[PDB]
Amino acid sequence: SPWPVWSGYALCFVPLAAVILGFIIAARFTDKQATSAYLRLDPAKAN
Amino acid sequence: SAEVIPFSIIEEFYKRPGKTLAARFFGVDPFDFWIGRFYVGLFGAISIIGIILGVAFYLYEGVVNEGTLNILAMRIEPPPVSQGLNVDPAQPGFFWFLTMVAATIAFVGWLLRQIDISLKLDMGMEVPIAFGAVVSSWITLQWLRPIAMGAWGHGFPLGITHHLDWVSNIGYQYYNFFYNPFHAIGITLLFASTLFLHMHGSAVLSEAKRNISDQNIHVFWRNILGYSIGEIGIHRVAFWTGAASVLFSNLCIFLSGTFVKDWNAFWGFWDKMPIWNGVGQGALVA
Amino acid sequence: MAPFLMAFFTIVLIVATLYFLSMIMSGKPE
Amino acid sequence: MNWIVATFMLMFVLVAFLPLVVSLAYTWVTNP
Amino acid sequence: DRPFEFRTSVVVSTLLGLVMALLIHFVVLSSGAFNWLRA
Amino acid sequence: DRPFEFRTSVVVSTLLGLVMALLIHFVVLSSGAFNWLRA
Amino acid sequence: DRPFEFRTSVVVSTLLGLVMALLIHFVVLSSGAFNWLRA
Amino acid sequence: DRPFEFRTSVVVSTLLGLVMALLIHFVVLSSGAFNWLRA
Amino acid sequence: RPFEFRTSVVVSTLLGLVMALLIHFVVLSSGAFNWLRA
Amino acid sequence: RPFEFRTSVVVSTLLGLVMALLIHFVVLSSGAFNWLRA
Amino acid sequence: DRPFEFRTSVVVSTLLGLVMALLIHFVVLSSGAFNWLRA
Amino acid sequence: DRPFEFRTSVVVSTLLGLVMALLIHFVVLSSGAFNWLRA
Amino acid sequence: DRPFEFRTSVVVSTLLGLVMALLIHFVVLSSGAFNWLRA
Amino acid sequence: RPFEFRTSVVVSTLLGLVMALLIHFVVLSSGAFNWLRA
Amino acid sequence: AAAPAGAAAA
Amino acid sequence: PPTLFPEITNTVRGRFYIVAGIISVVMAVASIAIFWWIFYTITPAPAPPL
Amino acid sequence: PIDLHDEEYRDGLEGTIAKPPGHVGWMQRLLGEGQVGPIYVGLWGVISFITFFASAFIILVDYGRQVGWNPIIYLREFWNLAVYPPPTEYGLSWNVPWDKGGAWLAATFFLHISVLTWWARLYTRAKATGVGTQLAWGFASALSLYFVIYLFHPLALGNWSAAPGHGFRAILDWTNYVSIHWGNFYYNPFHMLSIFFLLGSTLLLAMHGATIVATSKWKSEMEFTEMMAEGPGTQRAQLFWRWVMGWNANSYNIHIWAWWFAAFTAITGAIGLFLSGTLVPDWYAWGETAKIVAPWPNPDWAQYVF
Amino acid sequence: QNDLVPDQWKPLFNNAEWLVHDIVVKTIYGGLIIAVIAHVLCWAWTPWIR
Amino acid sequence: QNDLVPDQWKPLFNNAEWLVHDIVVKTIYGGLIIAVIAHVLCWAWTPWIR
Amino acid sequence: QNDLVPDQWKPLFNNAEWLVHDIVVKTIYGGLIIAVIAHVLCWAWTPWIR
Amino acid sequence: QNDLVPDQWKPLFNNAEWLVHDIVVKTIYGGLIIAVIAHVLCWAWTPWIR
Amino acid sequence: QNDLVPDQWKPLFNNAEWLVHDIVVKTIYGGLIIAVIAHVLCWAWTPWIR
Ligand code: BCL
Ligand code: BCL
Ligand code: BCL
Ligand code: BCL
Ligand code: BCL
Ligand code: BCL
Ligand SMILES: CCCCCC/C=C/CCCCCCCCCC(=O)O[C@H](COC(=O)CCCCCCCCCCCCCCC)COP(=O)(O)OC[C@@H](O)CO
Ligand SMILES: CCCCCC/C=C\CCCCCCCCCC(=O)O[C@H](COC(=O)CCCCCCCCCCCCCCC)COP(=O)(O)OC[C@@H](O)CO
Ligand SMILES: CC(C)=CCC/C(C)=C/C=C/C(C)=C/C=C/C(C)=C/C=C/C=C(C)/C=C/C=C(C)/C=C/C1=C(C)CCCC1(C)C
Ligand SMILES: CCCCCCCCO[C@@H]1[C@@H](O)[C@H](O)[C@@H](CO)O[C@H]1O
Ligand SMILES: CCCCCCCCO[C@@H]1[C@@H](O)[C@H](O)[C@@H](CO)O[C@H]1O
Ligand SMILES: [Mn+2]
Repeated sequence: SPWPVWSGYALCFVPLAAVILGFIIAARFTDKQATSAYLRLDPAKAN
Repeated sequence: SAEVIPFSIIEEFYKRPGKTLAARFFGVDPFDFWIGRFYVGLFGAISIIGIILGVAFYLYEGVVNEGTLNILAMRIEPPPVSQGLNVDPAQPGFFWFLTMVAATIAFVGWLLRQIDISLKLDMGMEVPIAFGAVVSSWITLQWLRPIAMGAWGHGFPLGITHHLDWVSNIGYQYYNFFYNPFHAIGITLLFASTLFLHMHGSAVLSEAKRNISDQNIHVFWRNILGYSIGEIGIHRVAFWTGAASVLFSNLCIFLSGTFVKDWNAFWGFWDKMPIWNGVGQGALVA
Repeated sequence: MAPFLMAFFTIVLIVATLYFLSMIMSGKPE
Repeated sequence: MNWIVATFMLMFVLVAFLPLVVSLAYTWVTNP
Repeated sequence: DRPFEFRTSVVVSTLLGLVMALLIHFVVLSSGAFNWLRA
Repeated sequence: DRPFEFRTSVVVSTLLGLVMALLIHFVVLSSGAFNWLRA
Repeated sequence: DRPFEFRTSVVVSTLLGLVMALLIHFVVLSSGAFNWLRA
Repeated sequence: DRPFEFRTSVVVSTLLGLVMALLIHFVVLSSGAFNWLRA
Repeated sequence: RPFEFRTSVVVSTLLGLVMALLIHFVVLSSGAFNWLRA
Repeated sequence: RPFEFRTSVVVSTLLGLVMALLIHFVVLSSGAFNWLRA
Repeated sequence: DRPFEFRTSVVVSTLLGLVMALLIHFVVLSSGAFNWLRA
Repeated sequence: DRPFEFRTSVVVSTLLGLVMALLIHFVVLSSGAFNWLRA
Repeated sequence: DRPFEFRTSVVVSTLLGLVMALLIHFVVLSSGAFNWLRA
Repeated sequence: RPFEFRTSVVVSTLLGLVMALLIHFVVLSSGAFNWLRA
Repeated sequence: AAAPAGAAAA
Repeated sequence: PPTLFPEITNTVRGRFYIVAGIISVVMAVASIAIFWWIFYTITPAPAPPL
Repeated sequence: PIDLHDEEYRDGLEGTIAKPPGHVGWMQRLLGEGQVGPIYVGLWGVISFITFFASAFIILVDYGRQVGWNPIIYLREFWNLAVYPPPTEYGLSWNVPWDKGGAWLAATFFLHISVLTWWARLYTRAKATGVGTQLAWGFASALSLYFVIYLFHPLALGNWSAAPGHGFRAILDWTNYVSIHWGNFYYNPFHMLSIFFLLGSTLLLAMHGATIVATSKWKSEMEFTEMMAEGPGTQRAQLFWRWVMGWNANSYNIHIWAWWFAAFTAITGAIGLFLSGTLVPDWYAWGETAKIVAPWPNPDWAQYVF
Repeated sequence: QNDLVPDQWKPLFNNAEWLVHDIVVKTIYGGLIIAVIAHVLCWAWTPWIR
Repeated sequence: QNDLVPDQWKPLFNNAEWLVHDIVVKTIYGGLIIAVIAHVLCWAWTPWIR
Repeated sequence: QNDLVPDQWKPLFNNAEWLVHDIVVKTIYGGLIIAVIAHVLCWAWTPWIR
Repeated sequence: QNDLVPDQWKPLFNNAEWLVHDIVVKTIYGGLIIAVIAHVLCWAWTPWIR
Repeated sequence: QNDLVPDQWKPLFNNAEWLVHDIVVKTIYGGLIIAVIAHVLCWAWTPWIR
């Protein structure tokens, strides 16, 4: 049979998919928080 | 003092034209603009050309010429060592050479584009230095060592699980690779980098949303270790350790096949120095 | 035949460098 | 082994160390 | 105020269901117990 | 106030459909059950 | 306003079409079912 | 106030139950004591 | 207005030089001509 | 004044120097001229 | 003023003398030219 | 004021004397020239 | 004003002299040309 | 403070010392001359 | 009110 | 004499920089050349096997 | 209500020593700070000291016994001396001769006690000042792998010789032997995850350090006050990474990335090492059954022979 | 300040730039002649096309 | 302070440091006497120079 | 302080660097003479070009 | 301060440092005498140059 | 400061550096004399150039 054993999905492919999806979602949320409106020093006066 | 700024004003304040490397060499940058969020300039086009061509060549050498759709069972391999430093379009290892050259172009373009963007924002050149360390690591692995050894077949294959076979066979050809001094220094610096990253992350997170002063963390790091480094010192240590970790491990892999053949016979001098040779008895000799 | 050509090219390089240095460093410097 | 090409490549590997050394020297000089 | 949002419940349940369905289909496919997708 | 936006629903559903289509085509091709692209 | 812009749709569609075209050409050439590029 | 919050209890109990279920299924089904999913 | 003569000169000159180098290298590597041959 | 004569002088001089070095290296390390070893 | 301090020179001289004495004793003991501590 | 304090001189001399005593004792014991602690 | 400091010159010269003396003494001992510490 | 004189003298000293050590160790381990022979 | 750390301190 | 680089050609510092660069290149080439000439002229060829 | 001066200049057991702080000049010039001391010496700190030095004394005295009480041979052979766990003929027994495994057992017990007491020290000293407890849980994540290596993997395998010896070279030998015994460790998927996280940690440390030093002209390294209002340095760092990658972060959540990337390494490594002997006795064969090994039918072996 | 420059090339050249340009073209022609001689000599040594 | 110490050594010692010094020097003298006796006994037992 | 350095070299040399320079050039000349004598002696001993 | 130091060495020494110097010089002289005696005895035992 | 230094070396040396320098040069001269004597003795024993 051309198929991997069940341990192949348990130990290899599900963790890889989890890592990729988690990286994408964490990047989305950190970039969403970073580029919002909060207290900043005015660039005109500060420089 | 401080007020709410929506980050559109901070991006539009700092955009300036023409302060890059090509703007200083030719007097103008041909591609000086922004696409979406990215800054396109010169070296931003060379890099993208290299990226596209490298991906295309890699996938053609994998899917075709090997007939496998399994991404984890490809062997994108160089020419044999009997071909020397020759390249032939009609022989195996041609799409490995094309991919290697395209990837080199992409990485050097990325480095030069980082230098450009540093120049636009009036920053220092720390990020290009730190990235150039690992770019030089790639260059010594794929260019300098194969040329010194004498063949393009001394480079590693670009397969996902199969480049780990090259690592294993090269490490066991020059057995014992653990006994390489520069290997030990590089491993020490990798472990230290991970420890320092954990320490800094913990330290900054532990004081974030609290009604405390900025001197509490110094007292914390002085009660436990007797010594607190400072705020710019920790980031300097991070930068320096990160770069040095790969700078030292370039030497080990370069000297493995050129000046040395055996890392167990390297340490044969230690027991023969006149200070302590000829002082033991049977099975404690040497 | 190789040593003669190497000598010829070395002589050409040296003469050219000396000539352009004399042209560059001509006149009273400031 | 040619021993001439090998030493040139070793020189390149050693030159790759230079920007970090310059960074340390710059930090030392600029903080009296 | 309610302990949990509706959005969190939807996300958790949907993700868990999709993962479990994929895992069970691939475990059953490679066992050889059923004559499914057999040459 | 709605829990989810329309844009996120569209993106998630479209990506899931495309990924499932690619995966099922790959599996059915590599199974060897159907003639399809045999030499 | 509106969910998506026009330019994002154009970019996504064009990129997806080009990638799929290249992938299908590579797979069909590698399959060996056609007498397409043979010495 | 109360020692613990309702949300914390729900999270801990749900995660413990799911993990225990998966672990027990793995331990029981991989022992070869029961005739399940066999060719 | 977005097109300036100097930038196009730079781009075309760079492209021509790179293409010439690439074609020379490929033709030399092919071995079809008795050029610089031992 | 779009073009500065100084810039063109510098660019052309550097290009010529780089090309001379490259052609020397390519010709010397070939089957013919064999690094002048003969 | 002074290029060197008295403390530094004393420390350096004492350390160097001790190290040299130990080194010479070790070399002479392992050379085997003299009887000295024989079994 | 003064080159060295009395405390540092005492600490250094005491430590050096102890290290030398241990080194000489162990060298004489392992040499095998004297009977001492045997068999 | 002064291109180099006197202290650094002294340090460098002294260290180089000591290192060269040790190196030459070990090379000449290892060569075997003279009797010296024989037997 | 200018750097040219100091840089030149330091690099000259280092180059001379390295060259001397390397050439001496190359000549010693070749056997062309008697020098330190048993 | 809105702070870089996700807090909204008066 | 005409020049496009008055701050380098006319000044003493620029001429010093030019001469120093030329001398540095010459010395860097010469040291390597003489070292390898000596190495290959005195080192004997390896003995062929029996 | 926390008095930092009292926290740093108190007497007694629950207090500090080295009270008049020192000062090192080169640290001041390079790292920006040079004061050394005072250091807290309270309870949970004496216990770690005493147990660590008990274990170290045992190890060094056994080194001396092995050498023969000869100081010169001791100095020559110091970097390839070790004390090894009892061999495989014994199981998990403790009735082992002192020169065949008892010393290792005693020293390892004391080492366990010392590391646990150090965790307690970190926790309590974090609470005593005004800061939170994030270093303690990072140390716990690090200690998971330590206790897998030294206590739990031998326990599941059934012998003490599955654990490393105490020596400079002995750890390298343990790494080599453990990889060789259970197939090939390159085909261990959790070893792949561990290497992913370790190399990511090194990359992220270098990136953060370089980008904070590059923008330090505008005092960007004062990350405590930058989490209340961000000035030109942080704005420039954000713009740099946005124009390079298309996305950026804060002066707050970048250190979250740091914490979690450094934490995942030890957890994945512990899981992989524990599974290594007890469930999958051979990783290359498993990878063959799982379809992740390349065929390689005609190797070019002229590369691997002198 | 550009009276020596011909009227056609006034908007591009200066007085000193014209003289430096003339020097540059003379150098280029001399170098081309030397290059032709060198190529003829190298062909007489060993032809590179057979 | 500098009262019981002799006038020559005033710039170096206190009263307390002078007392501790005296204790140390007496200890060293006793140790040296014992060491000489021990070396004579060990030589009488088995000489180490032959 | 430029009063002993000749007016030709004033932009490049200081009062102290002039003296240090002179010391360096004298050392270089002496070393060259010694090296020439050593190479003549070694050539008379055993010539390395044959 | 600089009272017992000779006027020649006043820029370099102090009273405490002068006293400690004298101690160190006497120690070195005694050590050298003992070392000379030891080397003569060891040569009389077995010469190390043959 | 530059009171004991000769007029020629005033821009280079201090008052104490001059004395330390003199000590160093005397030490070097003595070492050179001893080295010459030792090299003559060792050559008389066993010449190393044959
Ligand atoms: C019979 C063969 C095996 C065995 C195999 C299993 C397996 C397999 C399992 C158990 C589980 C249990 N076994 Mg048993 N068990 C055996 C022998 C024993 C012995 C004994 C002394 O011999 C004991 C004390 C137990 C004890 C237990 C409990 C710990 C547990 C059942 C109680 C419970 O909490 O689940 C009750 C469950 C709940 C309270 C959760 C409710 C479930 C919810 C409703 C989710 C349903 C899923 C559904 C499809 C989701 C759809 C949602 C959509 C939106 C519609 N077993 C023998 C050896 N055992 C189960 C467990 O869950 O461990 C914690 C488990 O999976
Ligand atoms: C077959 C080989 C022959 C032989 C043939 C030759 C030949 C041929 C030559 C020598 C030369 C030398 N030989 Mg011989 N030599 C032989 C055997 C020996 C043996 C030995 C034990 O066998 C020794 C010790 C030597 C030693 C020497 C040196 C005296 C000399 C190397 C010069 C040098 O190091 O400059 C390098 C050092 C520098 C460039 C630095 C100089 C600076 C000085 C030292 C002052 C520095 C301090 C000062 C403070 C500067 C610091 C500035 C700071 C920045 C502040 N030879 C055998 C017999 N030898 C060479 C020579 O040059 O003669 C003079 C030479 O040409
Ligand atoms: C004889 C066998 C070998 C040979 C063996 C050696 C050896 C061995 C050496 C040389 C060195 C030299 N050789 Mg040779 N050389 C050979 C044939 C040649 C040929 C040829 C065409 O055949 C050439 C061109 C050369 C050229 C050279 C030069 C590169 C160099 C000597 C000039 C110099 O740099 O001094 C310039 C001046 C100085 C370096 C001044 C420095 C000297 C100062 C005074 C230091 C002296 C040390 C002193 C003890 C310090 C005391 C300090 C105080 C007590 C405080 N060699 C043959 C093939 N050659 C030397 C070298 O490489 O040095 C760089 C060297 O050591
Ligand atoms: C590989 C086979 C052959 C060989 C075959 C050939 C052939 C065929 C040719 C050469 C040519 C060259 N070879 Mg060859 N060559 C060989 C061996 C050698 C050897 C040797 C060590 O033996 C040497 C020294 C050389 C040297 C040379 C050069 C003289 C020349 C390269 C031109 C150049 O550099 O333009 C680069 C320089 C520039 C582009 C300009 C830079 C300088 C300008 C003029 C002034 C500076 C301007 C600046 C802006 C001034 C402003 C002031 C600033 C402020 C400083 N060859 C071998 C033996 N060689 C070519 C030649 O002779 O043409 C003249 C040629 O045709
Ligand atoms: C381990 C060291 C202990 C200590 C253990 C002892 C012991 C034991 C004694 C003292 C004694 C004293 N200690 Mg106490 N003492 C300590 C720390 C201190 C400190 C301090 C600041 O820390 C101070 C100020 C003191 C103060 C003192 C003095 C009050 C008192 C008398 C010393 C004296 O006059 O003898 C002058 C010193 C000598 C004469 C040196 C003698 C050593 C001999 C020579 C060594 C060889 C012994 C050999 C067998 C005999 C000689 C044989 C030869 C052939 C001649 N101790 C530490 C904690 N101390 C003594 C006492 O009488 O208590 C009331 C005493 O017996
Ligand atoms: C390192 C051990 C101890 C210490 C151990 C001793 C001993 C023992 C003695 C002193 C003595 C003295 N110590 Mg104390 N002393 C120490 C620390 C100090 C400190 C300090 C601030 O650290 C100071 C200022 C002093 C000061 C002093 C003087 C007050 C006093 C007299 C010095 C002198 O004139 O004769 C010092 C002697 C010389 C300078 C010459 C002797 C050195 C010889 C030559 C070395 C070899 C000896 C060997 C037998 C050779 C002789 C025969 C040869 C063949 C000719 N010591 C340290 C802590 N000290 C002496 C004393 O109190 O009575 C006079 C004394 O005996
Ligand atoms: C074995 C392998 C397992 C892999 C699992 C990977 C895990 C993935 C999950 C990633 C976390 C998703 C977080 C979702 C919720 C965050 C919400 C948010 O935006 O959080 C913000 C910060 O988050 C932020 O930095 C964004 C989130 C934190 C930064 C990233 C943290 C992860 C660092 C690396 C860890 C794994 C990621 C990479 C894996 C290879 C703070 O904003 P608040 O002031 O609180 O906002 C209040 C309101 O506006 C509503 O929230
Ligand atoms: C190792 C494998 C190969 C490497 C693959 C590399 C490719 C992708 C990696 C990840 C890239 C995405 C990174 C973050 C996403 C960009 C963020 C973003 O969204 O940026 C967009 C920019 O992308 C734009 O134009 C479009 C930018 C160009 C995207 C397409 C680039 C493709 C590169 C070639 C890929 C290989 C092709 C090989 C063919 C076989 C625009 O956003 P806006 O709506 O304007 O934003 C709203 C405002 O806040 C700012 O304007
Ligand atoms: C192991 C084995 C052997 C098998 C596994 C078994 C298994 C677990 C199966 C699981 C199956 C699942 C989960 C299937 C899911 C299918 C989906 C989500 C389809 C979505 C379609 C989405 C569609 C059509 C989206 C269309 C989008 C359009 C037309 C968008 C149009 C537009 C938008 C929004 C913006 C701009 C304007 C425009 C008109 C262009
Ligand atoms: C930038 C470096 C490009 C590659 C440098 C190598 C030049 C190729 O030149 C090679 C020689 O190096 C080689 O000796 C023989 C056969 O091995 O064939 C030649 O083509
Ligand atoms: C807290 C640690 C858990 C304790 C686990 C105990 C495992 C006991 O396992 C023992 C072996 O270790 C022993 O060698 C043989 C002797 O016949 O008998 C077994 O029971
Ligand atoms: Mn930080």
